[PDB]
Amino acid sequence: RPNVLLISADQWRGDCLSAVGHASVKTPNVDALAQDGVLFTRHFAGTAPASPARATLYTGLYQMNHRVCRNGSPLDARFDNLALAARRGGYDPTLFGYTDTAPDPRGMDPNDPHLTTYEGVLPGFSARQLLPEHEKQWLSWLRSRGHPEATSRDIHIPVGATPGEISDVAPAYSKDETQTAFLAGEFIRWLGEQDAPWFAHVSFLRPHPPFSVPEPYNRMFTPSDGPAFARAANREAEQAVHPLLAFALPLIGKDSFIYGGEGSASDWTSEDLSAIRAIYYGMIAEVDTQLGRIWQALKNVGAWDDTLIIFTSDHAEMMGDHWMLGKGGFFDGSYHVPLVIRDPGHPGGAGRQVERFTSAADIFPTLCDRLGLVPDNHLDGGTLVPFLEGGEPEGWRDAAFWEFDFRDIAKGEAERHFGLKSNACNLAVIRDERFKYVHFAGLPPLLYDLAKDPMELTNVAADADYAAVRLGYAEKLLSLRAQHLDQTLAYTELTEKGPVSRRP
Amino acid sequence: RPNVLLISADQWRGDCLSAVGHASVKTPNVDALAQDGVLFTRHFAGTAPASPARATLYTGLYQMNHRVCRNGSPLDARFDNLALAARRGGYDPTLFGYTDTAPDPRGMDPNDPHLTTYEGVLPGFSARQLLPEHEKQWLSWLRSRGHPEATSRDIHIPVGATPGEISDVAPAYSKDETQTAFLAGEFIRWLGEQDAPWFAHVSFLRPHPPFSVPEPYNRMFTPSDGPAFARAANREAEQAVHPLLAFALPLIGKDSFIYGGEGSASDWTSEDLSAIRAIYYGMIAEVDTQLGRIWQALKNVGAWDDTLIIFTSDHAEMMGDHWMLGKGGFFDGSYHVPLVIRDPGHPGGAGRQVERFTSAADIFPTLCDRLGLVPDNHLDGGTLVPFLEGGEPEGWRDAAFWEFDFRDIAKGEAERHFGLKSNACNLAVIRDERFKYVHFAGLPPLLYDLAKDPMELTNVAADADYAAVRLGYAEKLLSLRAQHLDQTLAYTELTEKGPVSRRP
Ligand SMILES: [Cl-]
Ligand SMILES: [Cl-]
Ligand SMILES: [Mg+2]
Ligand SMILES: [Mg+2]
Repeated sequence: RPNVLLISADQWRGDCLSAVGHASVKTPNVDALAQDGVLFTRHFAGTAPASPARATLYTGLYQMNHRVCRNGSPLDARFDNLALAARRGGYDPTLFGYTDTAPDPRGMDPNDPHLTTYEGVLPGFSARQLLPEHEKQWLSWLRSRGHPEATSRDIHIPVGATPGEISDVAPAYSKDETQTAFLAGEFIRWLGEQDAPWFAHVSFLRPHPPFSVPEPYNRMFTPSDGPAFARAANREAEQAVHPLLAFALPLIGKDSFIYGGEGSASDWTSEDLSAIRAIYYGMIAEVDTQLGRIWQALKNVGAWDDTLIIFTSDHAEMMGDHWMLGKGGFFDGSYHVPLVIRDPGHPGGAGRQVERFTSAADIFPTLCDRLGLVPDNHLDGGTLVPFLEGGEPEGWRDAAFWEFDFRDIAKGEAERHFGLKSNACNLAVIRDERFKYVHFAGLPPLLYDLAKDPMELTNVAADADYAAVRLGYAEKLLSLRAQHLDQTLAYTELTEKGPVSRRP
Repeated sequence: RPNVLLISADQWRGDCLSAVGHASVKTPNVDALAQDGVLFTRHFAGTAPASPARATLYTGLYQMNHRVCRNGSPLDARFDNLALAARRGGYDPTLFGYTDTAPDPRGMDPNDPHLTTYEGVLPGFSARQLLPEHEKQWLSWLRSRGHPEATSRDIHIPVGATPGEISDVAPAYSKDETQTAFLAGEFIRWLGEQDAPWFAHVSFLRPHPPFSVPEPYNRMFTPSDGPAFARAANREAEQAVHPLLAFALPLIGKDSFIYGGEGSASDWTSEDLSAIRAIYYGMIAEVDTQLGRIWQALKNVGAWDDTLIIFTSDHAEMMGDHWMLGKGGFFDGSYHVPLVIRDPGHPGGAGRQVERFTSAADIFPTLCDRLGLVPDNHLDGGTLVPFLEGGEPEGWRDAAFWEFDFRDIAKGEAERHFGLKSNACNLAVIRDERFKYVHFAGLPPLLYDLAKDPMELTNVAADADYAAVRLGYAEKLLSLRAQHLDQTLAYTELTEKGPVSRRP
């Protein structure tokens, strides 16, 4: 019955929405969706980076169940997902962009090109417009628009600017020529062809790096603007808190954030990071405008009040916090993501803001509930429908839970550095309103008193006065571990009258 | 190349072997196997009751991975096991007795009789002689031996004795007519037909209850004999230690231990339990005799020095300890099991006794190593081959690990009583030489100082002086949970050159 529109925009911070009180950041179209919908203020990714993070999103599972530890980790073919379930509800789930699903290699022919990347399409989606890392479909679209220069990703370098340098200058393409504008247009054309209830997933790359954007967004924000950075006085002191920080922070490269970047991101100053943030803030504004354009096209076709809109991000961005750029680790900056759900079918909950901890694992259970679908296996998340109704679900979680795995199957760098097996190269986070407890399978734990230290700069795990707090969170995490074991078959019992099952 | 003989005898205590220094118990044939083999002194079941315990044994997985929680919990069809692997090594794995495998109901026709019981056969085994709970095959064999009275399981009631009463009188059948004597004979006939390397699993019911045995075993031991019972002064003080004990202990029924038993086992006195133990000790002797008959049969055909023998039990028996009878819970009595491996291929370890912690989860990895087989998925156990070689494996575990789940899918009794969801009706045990830490997903934890309290009667979890010990074991258990997550696909990374994998 309703149309479903799942919109994701990569690497977008949960605190970077004007609707949540950001000083600098301007998100009017997200705000507009939240005015008529439910905004989730404590929404966390299941994990990081893109492939592990998206496996939570699409399967409704914690990394302890989906087992997608890194970009390139296969996702078991046994797992149900929102695309496959959508089809059991009579929809044809359609993709615009990417899912970053490494397929299950088992049984697949060794010569199959699908075995060579993590940039595969999630089973169940029908691809209308694909757009991988190579962006060849966008480049060819630019060529058809009068850009014979659009022959490579080099087109991302701002006009006249030095390759690999932070620049406020706009690239050769316009604001109506970004990958965002391209994908939105492709969605809008497809939307025009619809004559029945539709299911679409639009996956925008931006505000994910390279950090370059056309006019006006490039200069829309001043480097001096923006909130304080949640960081230690210096990089050395920051890294001294935990072995993982000492290992990971020096390895962050410039190439990952600026097109043509060379060397360590450690060579960028507080000023350089502030300049990057100004561009990032503009990039968020560019995606927001495109969302407005999507809202209008929905109204124009008369879909607006028949469409369940879910806007979110896979994982977020550190953006200078803790002298870091990118995703991964255990800090809030990398995991706290936006979530705005506009359900015209539940007007009761319109205008509301939810302060209960929510997970990316909750999206698939929400869709199942709302669309009257039954998942084919255990799910880790819970339905958000009671929050959309304007109420609160019974037995809801009281802390955010997420995981991060830093194993290296291909090169074994982290394993050699730490002197650990690949199965001990991980952490689990339990985070509520007062504390953050990080447990590492093979490194020391971390405990942050968010009341005293909201910036997470003081590890109090070894302080004797926090010993009982540390023990409490360790045992809470132990119950979470035990409760989230796979219940796919464990909720069934074979009796004399045949199988008997329980509903979660 | 070698023959494989996996022998299991249900509900046999690890301390009940004369080779380990038991005062009363007489196990000469197990001792004889151990004299020429490796005996494992700290061997623990992966879990209990029979179906959960056997899933660890056959799949080399901890319950956190196989998810077989209760008798009736399905075992996922995706899992590899010692019988499927044996076929990949050119063997025809043959079964005598039972595996207690509830099949994966998915895709199976709802009218299939296999969906009505947990007493299914493990995939990969070819059944030579089946013997389920109904024992109809043994009853018909008795009829053919001149027992027209053998028309029902009533034949287990001792001659003249009152049904449901502890009796040291022998039943109508002889020592050469037990289920043990029947199955051993069937194995011996099959053994004679072998002309190539063979793979057999002989699964004996005894010393599992009803506690009745023919002459001489019935009176071979005096109730007054036997070691001290590891129990509190009374049942009430026992049950007061933990909510699970207060729930479970009153529910133990007489029918589960004596044929025709009625009412609670709480109505049995210290004397009654000592009488039951005397019969149990005799039942162990009856099984040991049949092992000697098997060892002779192997010598007679010339297989003895070409056969890898693995003798063990699925789980143990409480046998009066903690005022309990049967299996389940968290006490040692229910999980410490025998393990004797005779490998003629490794004479370098013969006569040896191993004191490191071993698991039922280690059997399948051991067979894979020894027989040059590769498992099709992640395994939780480790190869015991380095111990058979006469050495020690590098990076072996410092503590025994086991789990127990008490959910009730069919009736929901435990769930209602405790006010817990089915996913929270479980515990995990971490047990070393000095401490036992039992964490419950939804009940209070337990901490036993085995150095001061080897009988497990004093819970010190709440004592402020043990706070750091409690924290240490909680974080150690957290590390295990993270390391034992499914690595089937997580040890693979999809690269430009295709898949790249790591070996555990
Ligand atoms: Cl600032
Ligand atoms: Cl062979
Ligand atoms: Mg991403
Ligand atoms: Mg058993």
